[PDB]
Amino acid sequence: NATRFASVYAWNRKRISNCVADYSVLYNLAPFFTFKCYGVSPTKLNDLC
Amino acid sequence: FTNVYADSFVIRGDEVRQIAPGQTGNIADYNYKLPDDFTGCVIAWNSN
Amino acid sequence: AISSVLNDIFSRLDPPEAEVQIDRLITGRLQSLQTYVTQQLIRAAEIRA
Amino acid sequence: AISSVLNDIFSRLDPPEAEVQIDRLITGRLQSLQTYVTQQLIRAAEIRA
Amino acid sequence: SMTKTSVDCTMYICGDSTECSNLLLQYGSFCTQLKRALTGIAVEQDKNT
Repeated sequence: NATRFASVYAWNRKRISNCVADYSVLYNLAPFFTFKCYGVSPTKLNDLC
Repeated sequence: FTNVYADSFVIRGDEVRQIAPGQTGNIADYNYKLPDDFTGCVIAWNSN
Repeated sequence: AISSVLNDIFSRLDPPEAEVQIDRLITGRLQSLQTYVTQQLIRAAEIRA
Repeated sequence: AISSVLNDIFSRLDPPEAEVQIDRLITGRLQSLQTYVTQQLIRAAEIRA
Repeated sequence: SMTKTSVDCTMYICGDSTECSNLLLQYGSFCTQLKRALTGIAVEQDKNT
C-alpha cells in the first residue's frame, strides 16, 4: 500500500517471517490488475507452508 | 453435441478473466465455476 | 516430476496442472515394475533349468 | 521431438520449453536400452542351454 | 559363448552436453542396473568356456 517504491536497478527487499497472514484479502478479494503464479497453486496459498 | 447451455451474464473487465476452468476469486467462487473437464467457448464483446 | 511425494504434487499444484506431473510419475513407476518382473522371469528360466 | 540433436534444442527453444523436448529424447533412448538388455539376457539363456 | 558387450550411460543417452547430465539425477539408477545386467552376462560368458 506504499505510495513511493523503488526501481528495477535497486529495489526494496523486505523479509517477512515469524507471523501469520491472510491471503483471502490478497487473492480471493481482488482489486488488482494482474495476479499470476507459477510453481505454487494460487488457490491453495492459504493452505501451503 | 447433445445440447448447449448459454449462460448470459454482465461482468466487469477486471473480473472477466476468471471465467475459465480452475479459477478462484470473488466472481469465480461464490457465483459461477467451471470444472476441469468442461468443454466450450467463451465469447466476449465490449458493451460500453 | 517436481516432487517425488504425491502429497507434495496435488497440494502444491493446480488440478489441471497436477495431471501432467502425476502421469509422468506413474509411468516412471510402471517402468520400474517392468524392469523387476522381466528380471524375475529370466531368473525363473535359469532356476528351472 | 522436433529435433534429435540436444544442441539444437538448447540453442533455440526456451528453457521451460527445452525440458519437455530433451526428456522425450532421454526416455526414448532408455526404452531402446531396455529393449537391448531384455534381448541379450534371453540370448544368454539360449546360449547357456 | 557369445560376444561380450558393455554400454556407457553417458555417451549413449546424452549428446555430450552439460544440461543432459543434470537431468539424469531425477532418472537415477535406470542405466546403472542395465549396466550391471550386462556385467552379469559377461561374467557368465567366461564360465561357459
